[PDB]
Amino acid sequence: SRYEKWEKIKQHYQHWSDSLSEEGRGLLKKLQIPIEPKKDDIIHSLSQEEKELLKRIQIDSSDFLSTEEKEFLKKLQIDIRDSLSEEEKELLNRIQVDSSNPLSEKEKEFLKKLKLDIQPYDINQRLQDTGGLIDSPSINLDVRKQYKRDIQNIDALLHQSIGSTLYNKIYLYENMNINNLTATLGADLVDSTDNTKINRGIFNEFKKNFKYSISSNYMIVDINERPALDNERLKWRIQLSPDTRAGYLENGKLILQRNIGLEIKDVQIIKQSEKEYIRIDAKVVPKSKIDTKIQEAQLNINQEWNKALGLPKYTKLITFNVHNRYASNIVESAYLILNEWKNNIQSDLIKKVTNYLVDGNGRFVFTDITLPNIAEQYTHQDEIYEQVHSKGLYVPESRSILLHGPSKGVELRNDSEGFIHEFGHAVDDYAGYLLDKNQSDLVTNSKKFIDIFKEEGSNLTSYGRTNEAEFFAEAFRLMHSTDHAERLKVQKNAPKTFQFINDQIKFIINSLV
Ligand SMILES: [Zn+2]
Repeated sequence: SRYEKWEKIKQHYQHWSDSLSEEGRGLLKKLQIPIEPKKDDIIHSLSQEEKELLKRIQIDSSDFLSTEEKEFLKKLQIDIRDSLSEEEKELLNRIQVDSSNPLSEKEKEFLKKLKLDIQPYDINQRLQDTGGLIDSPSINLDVRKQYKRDIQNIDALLHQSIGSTLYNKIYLYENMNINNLTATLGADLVDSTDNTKINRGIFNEFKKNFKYSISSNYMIVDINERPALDNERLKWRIQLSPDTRAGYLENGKLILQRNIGLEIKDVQIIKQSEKEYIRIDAKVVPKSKIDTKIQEAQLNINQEWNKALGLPKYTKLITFNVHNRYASNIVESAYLILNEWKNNIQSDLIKKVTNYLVDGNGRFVFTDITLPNIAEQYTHQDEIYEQVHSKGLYVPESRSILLHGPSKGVELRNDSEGFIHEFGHAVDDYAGYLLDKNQSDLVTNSKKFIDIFKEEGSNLTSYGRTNEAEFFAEAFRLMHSTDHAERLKVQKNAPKTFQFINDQIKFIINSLV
């Protein structure tokens, strides 16, 4: 009985629930229902020029904002635009679809600082974005301190374990949007023509490396399984351990303590009401047990690649910064990503550049927390307005490549292409450094490449138009694609770029040691 199960769990927590202070309850509600920014107040604080700018800006052309930030800005844009006449509005929509032109400098610098003013107060999101590393300097300090306060108080509210009677007598459930874990597989996991069906091949991709999971925020789970909504194709079924701490929430839910591990027991395609879903069976285990598995994998992948790249065995090159629900896939796909990397790029280029990165204590960081909360970025990027979220990043100050697993890259088939793009930036860096080690600049800042960008910059991908550095990186990525057609387009549509990049590669490989 669904209702008896509910009643029995509610009874187990009944004293706890009765004992909550009003401030205790408020905190639990805030956790569940985040506090949104006030659009009207945001808009009122803009100058007339800024309002204009915001009316006509192409938000999805941004390459530094998170999904959440982008979604809020679009809503903000609707309000600002809803006094304009219909033609204006129709034109503004018609122009956005038929062209993805890059943002102007004016547009970009405006969005970068506006970023500071559009953050919701969202405790569970803050924990997921930071993987529990809540002191990370990616938001206002005073807001940071409130989060820490709230989170410490929630931890202290959640002191009562599910206990040895209930733990093996109940399942709990969580419906999940697949994009939350993999935006990349998400785009295809549903059958293209029959969306009552799951793509069997993508399903295998999703399942094959899904062995463990981490929850860094507070899971809100259903006592009784709820029929899936629109965006929900993942249906978790979870077994707690006797010492898992939790609290009861109204309408038959538990909130679980943060920092738990999950071992994946089974992943199956199931049918509910003539539609296909993915059942995930998981068991709660100590997070420490999963962190041990991650650290062992980090040790192994470094040993393997230090040997392959001829680095000292102790070299710390590859880092797993892993804290969220698709953990094991971040870890395992790193192996595949670096395989493709070595497959598609000349061995001497890879060795020369990687040694340069190692020489500056650089890293390959594979992570499922957002890039502003990665130290290899934020320790050199103090200004939140200069902090970037995206699929990947190269940070010259730390000689580090960062790769964010859960998100999906603009016009990138997979994570391997995203890594190779970022490696393009490292090549750009090393090439420029070999020109002048003292005042070390990027080779894409040389006047020659600037001249080449002005001619061929619009001849490859839409994202390549953004600027010299991105153009070089895109050109570099396409020149080393598994697809011969893509290598050929560069040679044919951007022959000076093609030649310039091959020359730099020779210059790099031929520099003496
Ligand atoms: Zn880039």
